[PDB]
Amino acid sequence: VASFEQALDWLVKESRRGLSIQRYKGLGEMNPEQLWETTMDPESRRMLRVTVKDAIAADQLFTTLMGDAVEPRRAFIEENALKAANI
Amino acid sequence: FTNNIPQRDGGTHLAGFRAAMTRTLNAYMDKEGYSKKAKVSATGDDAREGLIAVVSVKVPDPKFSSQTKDKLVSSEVKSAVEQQMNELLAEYLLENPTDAKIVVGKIIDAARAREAARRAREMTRRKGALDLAGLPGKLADCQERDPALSELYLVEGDSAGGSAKQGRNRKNQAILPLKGKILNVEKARFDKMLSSQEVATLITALGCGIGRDEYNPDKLRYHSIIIMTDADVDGSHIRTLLLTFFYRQMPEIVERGHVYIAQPPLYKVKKGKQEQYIKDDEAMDQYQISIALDGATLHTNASAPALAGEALEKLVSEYNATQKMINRMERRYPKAMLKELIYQPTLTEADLSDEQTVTRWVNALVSELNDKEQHGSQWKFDVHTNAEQNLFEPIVRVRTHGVDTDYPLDHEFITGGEYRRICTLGEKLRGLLEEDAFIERGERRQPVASFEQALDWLVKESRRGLSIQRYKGLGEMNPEQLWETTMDPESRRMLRVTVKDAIAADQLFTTLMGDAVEPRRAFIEENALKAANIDI
Amino acid sequence: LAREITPVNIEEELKSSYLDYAMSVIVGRALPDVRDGLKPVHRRVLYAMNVLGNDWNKAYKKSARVVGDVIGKYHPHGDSAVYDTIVRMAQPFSLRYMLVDGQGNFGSIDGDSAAAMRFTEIRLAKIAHELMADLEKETVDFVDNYDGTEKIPDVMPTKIPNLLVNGSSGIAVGMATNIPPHNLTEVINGCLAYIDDEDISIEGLMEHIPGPDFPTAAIINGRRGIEEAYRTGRGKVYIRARAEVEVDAKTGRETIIVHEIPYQVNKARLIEKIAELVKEKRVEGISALRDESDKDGMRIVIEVKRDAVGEVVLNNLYSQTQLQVSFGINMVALHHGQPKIMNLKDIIAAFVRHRREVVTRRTIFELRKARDRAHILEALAVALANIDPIIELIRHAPTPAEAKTALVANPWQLGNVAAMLERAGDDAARPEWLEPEFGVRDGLYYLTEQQAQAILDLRLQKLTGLEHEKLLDEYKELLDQIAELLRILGSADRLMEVIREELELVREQFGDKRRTEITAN
Amino acid sequence: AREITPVNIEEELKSSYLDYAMSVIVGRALPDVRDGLKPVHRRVLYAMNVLGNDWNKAYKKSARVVGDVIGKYHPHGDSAVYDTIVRMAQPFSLRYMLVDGQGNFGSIDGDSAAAMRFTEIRLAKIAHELMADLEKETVDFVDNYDGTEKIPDVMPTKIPNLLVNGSSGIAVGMATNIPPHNLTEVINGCLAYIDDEDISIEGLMEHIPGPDFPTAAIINGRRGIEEAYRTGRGKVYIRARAEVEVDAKTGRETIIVHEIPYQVNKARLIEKIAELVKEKRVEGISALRDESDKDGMRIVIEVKRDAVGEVVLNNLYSQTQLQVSFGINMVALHHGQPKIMNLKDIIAAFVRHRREVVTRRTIFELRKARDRAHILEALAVALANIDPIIELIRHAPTPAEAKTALVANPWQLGNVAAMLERAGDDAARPEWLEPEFGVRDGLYYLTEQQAQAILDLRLQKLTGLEHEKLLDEYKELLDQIAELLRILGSADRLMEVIREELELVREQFGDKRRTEITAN
DNA sequence: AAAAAAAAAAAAAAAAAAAAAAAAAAAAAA
DNA sequence: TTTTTTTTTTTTTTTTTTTTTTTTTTTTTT
Repeated sequence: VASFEQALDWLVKESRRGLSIQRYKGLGEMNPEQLWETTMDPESRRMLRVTVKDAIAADQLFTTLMGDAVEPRRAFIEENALKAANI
Repeated sequence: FTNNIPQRDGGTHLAGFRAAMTRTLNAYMDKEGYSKKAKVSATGDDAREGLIAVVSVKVPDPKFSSQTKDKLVSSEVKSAVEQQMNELLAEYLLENPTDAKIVVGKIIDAARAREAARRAREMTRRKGALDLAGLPGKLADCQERDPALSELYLVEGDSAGGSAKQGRNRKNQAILPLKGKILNVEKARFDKMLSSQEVATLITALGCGIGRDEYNPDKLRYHSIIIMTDADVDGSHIRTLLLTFFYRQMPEIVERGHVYIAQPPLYKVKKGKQEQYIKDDEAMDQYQISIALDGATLHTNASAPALAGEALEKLVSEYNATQKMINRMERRYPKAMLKELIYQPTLTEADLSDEQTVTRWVNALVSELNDKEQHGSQWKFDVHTNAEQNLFEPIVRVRTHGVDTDYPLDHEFITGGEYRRICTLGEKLRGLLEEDAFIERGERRQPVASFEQALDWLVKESRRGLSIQRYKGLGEMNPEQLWETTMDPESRRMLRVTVKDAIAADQLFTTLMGDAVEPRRAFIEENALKAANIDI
Repeated sequence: LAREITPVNIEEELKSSYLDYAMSVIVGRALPDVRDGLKPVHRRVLYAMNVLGNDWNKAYKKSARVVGDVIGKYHPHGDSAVYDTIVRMAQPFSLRYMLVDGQGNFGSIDGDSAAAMRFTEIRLAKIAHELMADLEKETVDFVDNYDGTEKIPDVMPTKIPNLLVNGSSGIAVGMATNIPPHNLTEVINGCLAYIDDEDISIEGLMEHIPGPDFPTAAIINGRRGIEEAYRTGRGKVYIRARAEVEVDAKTGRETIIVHEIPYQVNKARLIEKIAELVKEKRVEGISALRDESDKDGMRIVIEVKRDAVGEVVLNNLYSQTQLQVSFGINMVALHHGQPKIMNLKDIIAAFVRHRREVVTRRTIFELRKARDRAHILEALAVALANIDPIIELIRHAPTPAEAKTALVANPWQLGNVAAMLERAGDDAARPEWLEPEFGVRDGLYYLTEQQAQAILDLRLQKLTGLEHEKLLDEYKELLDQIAELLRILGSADRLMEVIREELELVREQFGDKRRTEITAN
Repeated sequence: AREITPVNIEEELKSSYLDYAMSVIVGRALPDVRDGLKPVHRRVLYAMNVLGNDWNKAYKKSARVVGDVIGKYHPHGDSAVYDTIVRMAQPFSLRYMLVDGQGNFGSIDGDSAAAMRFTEIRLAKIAHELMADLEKETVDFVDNYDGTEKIPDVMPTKIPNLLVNGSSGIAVGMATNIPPHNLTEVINGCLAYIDDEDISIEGLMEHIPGPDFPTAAIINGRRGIEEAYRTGRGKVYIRARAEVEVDAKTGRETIIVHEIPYQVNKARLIEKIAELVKEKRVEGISALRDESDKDGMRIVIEVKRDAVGEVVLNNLYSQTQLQVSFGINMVALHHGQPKIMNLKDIIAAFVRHRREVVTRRTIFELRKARDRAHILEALAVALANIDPIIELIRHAPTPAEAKTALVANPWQLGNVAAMLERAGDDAARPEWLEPEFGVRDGLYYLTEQQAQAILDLRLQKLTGLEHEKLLDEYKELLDQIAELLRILGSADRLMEVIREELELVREQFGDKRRTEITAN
């Protein structure tokens, strides 16, 4: 090699030689045993408890993202896009 | 005529002539208002009544249905004839008023006679934008209020319904799409007739609720009920179910002749510019043979003229019939033996008396079978001396796939009729191909050693530019294609359903469509045997 | 006359339409072929998967793509039915040996339906590849599709007796077939016994094949039905569930544990029926009812009351609910393209005849291929022997056609290497269609147009020393292969040896244990 | 690695809804400004192109195309891909159809298209020019959802598809609604922009007076069009073509609707007229019929004798859906972000896209020509010295040893090769090639690829004619390389090529106006 | 005047049913 | 103790419906 780009590209290209990805387009594409192994068995489960840190902030977020008015939703989405674009 | 060759069966030019004449006369009648004064609409076969015409055409590369040249299937000719007629006949009608008025008088007299031929009836309330009249939501009704001018098309579903609704005449055509297969009324109880699909047909026809004390066929809302199902097997089955419904529940409608059957095409076949619609598999086979013999010449010698087209058609027809028979006889004897018996000399019953002649004949047959063999089978002969009749029946052994079997050619097989037909085709084809024989399809040249090679080469060359479109129901046909084929009254080809014998019809309906399975199985098996055993 | 309207009789139209429909259904969707044991839908689905390349050792493909390929090309009868056929082929409680490997939800015996076409993915099973072995070697006849733009096989060159093994079930118009599954090892043993002695009795075939073997293990109650079915093609067989009566040690109560259920019986519908019988007081003594199928078996608990024998309750459940069902065998299949009621020996004989035909066609194709390659190798060896004047002729020629004419016109000396090569097997190693004008004639080799074209297509890479010896070794190997193929074609015993070796290999690879128990009664 | 981990409802809701919003906005809802297509249309066209659904080839069943799209490219399930295909096929939706379907594809009357198993699908002729030079790496290819294949990121279009066919889609935050336009006028606007890049919106209005809907109709105003083409948002009123026909024999009048507004169903229109008549919300209507005789459309509305008819027509315009307000909202993706944009922005984006496509195509063709010229130099030098090369190849034991010998030996230039090679000089060697190889002091130094090509040389090519074939091919490649370098060097020649392509596109797919713009 | 509610345009997620065609077992009418 | 109608296969033919999302209009209701 002569550049870090060449080395990284060669490493990735050799990584993806024998690779095979199966994307699941919903739980109907998973076998029941695969569902049991991943996210039904309490031993190997990974869940999340929904909790409310602040009632007022939660209400404001729900009303903005899910209310009838579109302008606050558009402003929120644009602000998050700009935040993602920036550091 | 086409290039000064008559066409007994018409052709595309005839259809274009008919369409243009009808369109121009109807437009002239509508413009001048003669139809309104007479209060009658002219139709086909009235504008053609008492007519004489000669339609000569000169095509550079004509294409006919057969070498007999009775039909012209060239697609280019219809549009030109239609355009020229639609211009110039209208111009003629404008210039000459007196003769046009006389012809319109004749047409109006014919239309009045046709209306007088019809029976009494009453105008019926129709589904409309302002008023629905309590009719189904899927009915695409027409604008004609008088029956005997309207007509109902029964189709198979909403896709076929849309294809038919887009292409039709809103004045007359009405469409009532069904939902797939319907109840078998022969098997179903009368209480099961209360179903969504069958009640829709009962509401639209307005024959009341098909009861003893309510079924009044005089209140029929359309005097032409057209069963336009798909052009395939399940379409035929749904047609049979509909015929059961009409015969069993409304027999007076079938007797009066209001039930019709449409015949949409199953295939569309195209070769470059030309296109054509084909109904069924036998028609497809005939079309393939016609293309194969289209511009095809067969020379028996290197320097000899081409054979006649009609004679070559007769030879190919006899050959195909014999090949179908040989395929039917695949169980009894090997196909290779039966094919080889065509080219061998005939063997009569008198030859069976002599022994040496039979041995020579079967030895020659087996030697030719062994020479041309291209599989693992091995042929051997054996003659059995029948002491009862003082005969010598040959036997041909074959060891195919390691399995040995004997096929004795019995005394009945020689005079069995099948062997007679094989002998006749052989007598036609003993010496119609010398060593230097060849065929041409234009600039292409191909020496041929046997008739099979010539036929296969012609078929392969025919199928070069061929493209086939099988319509899996009317939803695959464009509305223009469905209109031009089997909705336009000019280019229509319908069948009137009639009852030849009530007793035979009842027995056939009960056997084929009843509950009992044994008569149905026996009927199917007997008809299969009759189809297999056409040739004695 | 080409009239717009013509009369048609109600009798003629009805007869023609219904006979057309009946024969079409009978020949083309309902019954299976006796040879490969597959319906046209299964045949077209497997052919589409094989053409796509859904190999057993490759990534899954979505069911939507395979169904679209089947509908667009081969099978014009709507996508939902084709997907249902694929679902039935994939699931293991339907077929004894699954022809499709599924990835997703394909339903269950609990009554759950399969996932939609857009979720699941499919792949051929390893058995399906041996069901289509040597398909490329023109071992079976190909027929046109509905358009005529493609070719579909008329029958699969199977190595497995799929009809007996996986069974079948269909409803034609006049006919209706119903054939139970069987164990592959027992069926192959019966086939080998038939090959050893073709005048074998149904008693011997039943010694090798005691009875059916459903994918769901169960108990077959009797044997008279099996004997009648295998000697006549029809007979009723009773299939019972593997129930028990557990007795608690601590307490006197009892429980009935249904370990297995009969074939084509839904667990949910059976439990609903038992609940209905308990509610309606049809069956007495049922304290409770649940399922405990914890993916380590299939447990259905039916608690017995204190005032109940339990075994009497179990007998009542066998009599009333669907824990015992009668399988009506009706061995109807297409033989020579017509329906026929056939017994066990007829099916085995048909399979062995099919194997004879397949192996003979394969050997003929391989022999023709080997002879053609030997012809080309003779041309290449003779050309490499005389490479210098060939190069001079090609250089002097203006165009390749003139080079072809010069090469064909000029006879060529063999040289030492080609003369030594073309000594063993000079006879029975030429292509059959080649006339005696060409080939070796008193030392001077004569080329054909095809050989001249092959010589002109020769590359400079093959002028090295090693490639000449490679061509010589390939020619010797082809001579040995041609000799072996001719030996197979000559002797009928060697054909049986090859077929028996193939059947033994199939039994070894895909052998399986019997699941059901054929108890006496 | 806890089994259970608490999460705030605010963070989960925000992350999930922002993922959905960004995914819809980028992928499915809005189109791309360059090629004017959504990912569904792009993947459908790419799948059809890969299958080979050429406009002159035979049709293929719609089920096959839908299954190919879903199985390979589009992970979002069937019965929406088929709906997009149906919309692209039917002519009353798109101004220029991208699909040429057969069967029942619906109608303005409101009939739904036939099911997936009935119809058949084929690319339109214009769809090929929408995908011209895709094979020449003119656009970036993005990976598949599984990573097993690749899809184009954008098509190398020649037609301004966004302005031509329009668009209509709804995102989470945004929503686009762009009308279709006439291809000749849009190409004239593009050529005017090329001639003068600092063109005002008034000039583009002169070239492009307004939208041109597939259903011919009348547009009342023009201030809405001007506002749309300045700001990217405006309201346009589309009127029906209705004429009050007075019978000559009697004074009764009938209103005949010749044409209907865009995206209006005839069945719902007639139903609403019937509802207004039954509720007596519109007076003067005597009868109502549809007489569309496959020669356009004809909705006859008989007026009563005690009614003006003009008043009835004005009431039908005001109340009924014979007038519809088309709200223009030109939102499209630009550099992978939504943006409201006016007419000049869209034209400039299209011209930048064509600049990029032509430059990438010329670079690819130059690389291909230089590689082929390299191989032809190798073959010519081999044919010049075929005798010692034959000797070396014969004496070598293996092909690898022959390659090493050929690379090691510097080869004399033949007289024909000497005249051939020195005339070309530089500007034909590939860029990647080192100065070590090639002609050096009248001796050709072969590479490994050249030696492999020589060993792959067939004895058929030693004939006299093939040497002349190689010479002619080499000279043609030198001319092509010169033309490609001339195109790449100058910026004016790039615009000359682009203008010639746009003029040819206007010539092939020229079409007349359908709708009418009026002053009222 | 004023607010609220319903519909429809186009890509997404989900699903629901009606009949033929044989055999063979329930489960009520008679 | 006997008719009759109902469920189940597995290939075929047919259709049907519910939400999200944003502008814009048309009802209707106060």
